[PDB]
Amino acid sequence: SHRKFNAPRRGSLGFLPRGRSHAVRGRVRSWPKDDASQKPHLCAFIGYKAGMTHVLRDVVRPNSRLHKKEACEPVTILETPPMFVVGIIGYKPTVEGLKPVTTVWASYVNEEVKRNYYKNWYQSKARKAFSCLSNGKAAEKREKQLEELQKEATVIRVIAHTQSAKTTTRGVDANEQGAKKVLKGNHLGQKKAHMIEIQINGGDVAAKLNYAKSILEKEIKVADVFTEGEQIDTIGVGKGFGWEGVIHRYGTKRLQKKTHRGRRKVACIGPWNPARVLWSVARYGQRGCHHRTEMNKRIYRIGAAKINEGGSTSFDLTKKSINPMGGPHYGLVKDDFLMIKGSVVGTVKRAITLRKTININTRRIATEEINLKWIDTASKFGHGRFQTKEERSKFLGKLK
Amino acid sequence: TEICGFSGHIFHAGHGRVHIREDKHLMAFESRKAFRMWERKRNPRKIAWTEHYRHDHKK
Amino acid sequence: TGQQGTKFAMTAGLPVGAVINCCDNSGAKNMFIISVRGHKGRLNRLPAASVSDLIVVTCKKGKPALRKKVSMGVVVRQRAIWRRKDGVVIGFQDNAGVIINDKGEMKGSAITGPVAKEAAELWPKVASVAPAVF
RNA sequence: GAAACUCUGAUGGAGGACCGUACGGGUUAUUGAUGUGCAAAUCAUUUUUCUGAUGUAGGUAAAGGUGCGAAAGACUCAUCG
RNA sequence: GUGCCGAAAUGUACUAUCACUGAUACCAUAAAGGGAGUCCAUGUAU
RNA sequence: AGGCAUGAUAGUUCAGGGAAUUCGGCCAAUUAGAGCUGUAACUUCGGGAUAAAGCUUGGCUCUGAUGAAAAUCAGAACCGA
RNA sequence: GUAGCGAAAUACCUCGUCACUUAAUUAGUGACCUGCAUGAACGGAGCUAUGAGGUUCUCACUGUCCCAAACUGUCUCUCAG
RNA sequence: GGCUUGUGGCUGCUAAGAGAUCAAAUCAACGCAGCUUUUUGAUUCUUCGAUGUCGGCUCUUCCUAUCCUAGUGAUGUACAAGUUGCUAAGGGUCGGAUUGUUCACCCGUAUUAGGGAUCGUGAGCUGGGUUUAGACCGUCGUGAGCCAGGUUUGUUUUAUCCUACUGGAUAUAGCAUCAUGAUAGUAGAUUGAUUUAGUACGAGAGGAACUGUUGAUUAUGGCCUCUGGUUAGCGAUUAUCGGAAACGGUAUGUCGCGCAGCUACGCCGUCUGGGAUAAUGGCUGAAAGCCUCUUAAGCCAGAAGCCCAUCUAGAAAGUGAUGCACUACGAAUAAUGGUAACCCAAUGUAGAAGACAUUGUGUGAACGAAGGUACUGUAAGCAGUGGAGUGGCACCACGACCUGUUGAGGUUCAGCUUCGCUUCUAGGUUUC
Repeated sequence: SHRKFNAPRRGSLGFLPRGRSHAVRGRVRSWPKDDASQKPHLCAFIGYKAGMTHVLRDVVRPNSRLHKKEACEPVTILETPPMFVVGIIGYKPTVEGLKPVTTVWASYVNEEVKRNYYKNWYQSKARKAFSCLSNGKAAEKREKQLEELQKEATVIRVIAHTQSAKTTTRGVDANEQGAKKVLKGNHLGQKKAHMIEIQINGGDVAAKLNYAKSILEKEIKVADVFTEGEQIDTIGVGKGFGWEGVIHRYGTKRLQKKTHRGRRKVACIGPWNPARVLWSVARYGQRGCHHRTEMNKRIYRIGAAKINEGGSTSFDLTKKSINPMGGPHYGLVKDDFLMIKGSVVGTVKRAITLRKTININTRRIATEEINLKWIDTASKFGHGRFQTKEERSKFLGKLK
Repeated sequence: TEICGFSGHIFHAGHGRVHIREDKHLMAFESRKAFRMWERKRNPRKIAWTEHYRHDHKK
Repeated sequence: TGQQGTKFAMTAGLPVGAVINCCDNSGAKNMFIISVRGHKGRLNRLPAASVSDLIVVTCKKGKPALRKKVSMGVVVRQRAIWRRKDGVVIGFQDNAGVIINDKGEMKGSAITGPVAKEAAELWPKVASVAPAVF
């Protein structure tokens, strides 16, 4: 043909434009269609990406070559602290789209939520936001608005934010009433909370306003949203790399070595007519920091965090904590966690929003037996010889 | 767990590498550091950091 | 034809015109590999054998009876490292293969040196005569 | 060794011999850099020659349908059928 | 030339047309050859 | 004075394969000094020839030979990545 | 048109015909000769030595390539002039 | 390039027969009618104060006259492999040997089509060919010279301008968070083995299929746990210089190993159902008292194609929720001041500049400590019935190196983790 040879297209056309996303967390596009009936049951939940190990699973697949054999599998580990419900929204259906019918708020609001409505907290003397404390306006107002949500709004979503949690300053010894208290940050830094909104897929609408009002001003944990064996979609922003050449960005073949003005380029931008560069053509620009979803990530185990028996499995009868000895770029993980199979989008420290998958697998890998023999807790700097500190003294008890 | 050929340390599953020798030796290794010092026909009795050193060197 | 099974996607070490040793006593000192059997087209990509790949070869150095002919090999040891799903990473000291007929019966009597696991696990006749499997 | 002479080792230092230096003489390749040059012919790495038919300085001879040319229509003050 | 863009009757009277189709000289292309699609129709027999 | 992504240019290094790249091994890589072996077809008998192909080379403590000579050559221990 | 040479740095037809070379050769080498248009100081046949000369293959070695990647020096980026 | 289509390519109409018998399963003469601009002609309209001329390399998009994949009908269709018609351009269409080649021709593989975009693509490359000046051969010419006859050596310039495209910012009708989602793009596609099965079918030879399971190739998005590549952190070492050693310089030093970071040769995801259609197959049923998928009304089944679902961007679609701040039925139409932001100061979750993100009295930064963690591989100095030996006094000199102190010493966030009041934290301008 005219091309002179046939070879697939370089790079996907559906993930344009390849530019930066300014979202700090995974913005959810579309929630699963409500089954209707059943129970409302929350869907999405935020977890921070803590790090990564591998695990030695023992496999049970009938009619395959790995029947009753061991299989090493990489595992990301998202830390998930239990997050706090605050608000509640309706959404009326209209000809234009879904449009909102007012948010109700809780009785008080924690000052982690007040951070969101300032860029300069440290300057602010008044710090007056959410002054819904006045008794006459707030109490009367909610029962008016909660009536309007029964009338109009079909879809109902629950506003909720991450617990930054509280502490005592420096050398004051903690657990004492005279001491002034203050917000501890995350493993990142931040005290300002990640507010989301979470669709409740429970039938009747009216039924939802029992559940979403029962859940209001109470912390949610992970164990009553997801369950072990669930396929989960991980939504987040990927890993920023700045500007990039045409060769590395789109994965093209670089030119001959003999080229004047260098070879790290696509040679023909285009033909004479049309007299114009096309959108389709590969080109120099941003790489990474792209918002992405990824489908069908299994969760192997769910955590809790003095016994510290979470790291260890049924076998061995030795208790090992999940954090690898020495902790890189993160923190210990003294919270609920999720051993997700394989990769998850974004760097360490990033807020990933999890989500239940939109439609169901029929693949047998989806409904497999999980059974972990044994997990790595060696250090990542760089080659790790000892799984635990306990091993150390026994292996080399006398030092200096 | 596998004990190494060179060095004589323990290491756990999903680490290191194996070089199957001629005359059918299955020799596991700790790292590239241990593999590379084996590849140049060096003794573990002379190299200090190893564990097979420290048996015959009396500690 | 005499595979009974399939591969598990190893690292491929042996692109076209990789001359390798022959384990068998048939009389092939070397085997200049031409193409891998069961390989699809792609622009500028050299087709590359790993272990347990039915390959097309010429014996270059050997007996005058065998050489200057096209024949079916099979790869046994790879030298380049690859990851088993178990987690272990394995390579050999040398590249080596053996010649087979169109039926999938082994032409030579017995193997010199070791063989890989998935070569034996796939091909039965190479497993049926080998000094050690790894 | 009958002889005519011819075997081994040293001595010797011949050759338009060979390898190889330079602020020497040339200018092969990268068809590299530069090509709004440092430069109206350069730079880097590589390459050729290096006691000779060698290089080079000053003085001196040959002048335009002429000069000179180990000859390319080469050169004759960035100018040459 | 007269639905609107666009000034001027989607004029009055009378016949055809269903097709991812047709639509104003020079002019911006289409033929030989087919069709119980529909309307109009020539000669005979029952 | 401050940054360090991309790209140009000059450089080290790259698993497995080893010219499949390309008009073309262009480029770069390998080889290399010295001592002791050992050197083919062909030849105008002068060459080829550093043909090719092997080995050894450090440090330290000594011993011996040749000179006038404070130098240079040969040999042996012991030492470690 | 003698001797040599002969699809040649000359052979259009032509990717001539038959071997060797390769897994595969319009290339390379050796034969045959209906030499479009070979040929003897218009010099013919020859290649020991020499060649920054032209061309084919084998061994060694390699980012030329499968298939790219990382790091380093000076610029490209920002500011003052 | 345009017009034209002889020539080249592609397709109709007709049948005179091939095809055992039988024109129309499949070929198709003698004729006749068209289409095409992917061949080459013909012409001289444009360009001679110059549109850089062949092929290859690299990347994009488009056409269908479909080879494969999706779905269907015919048959000289038993099976399988075939021949052939229709709808379909979403995806796929290749590694090499010689040749400058386009083309051709062989070896090999996952079965295997052809084209366009100034014969796409030279301020993107290459310069092998073609086409200068040097030179050789052969025929021709008295000669200078000639030759789609052959051979060899022969300079490939400029973007900093305007658009186009790629990413990133800034002005407006407050400040901030959380949302809606018009519109634009869209992604998965192929295939082996196994089960059904040596079964249906067939005299035998042979030899299927829907569905399920399980791998792979290729493309795509993401990741660094392992593995491999790279690496001024440690150690070793050549020549020389600092009186020796120590610890260093220089040769942008050489070798060995090497966290972090990036990266692939590594690792994970690619699920999944609608709606209306194209071909085509059906139902009921007239026209045509029979019969017909509609060539009529009505109804059903129906493609990898189109539109949705999913995923990427997104209110100059100048929008919205929440916080603070200043005048009337309906249906048919063969009917009823003071806030706030930004500067500034760090940090990194990120970066060319802008921006984005987080904090700014708090372990935030700087330092320090960890039987926290790494990398290197046993510091110096001292001691030794250690040590091939040589030299001297009546056991001391010089001695690569080895044993002990010593898994020591050095380095360890700069983009690593834990906790510690040791030390330090200030100002400036607009906005409604």
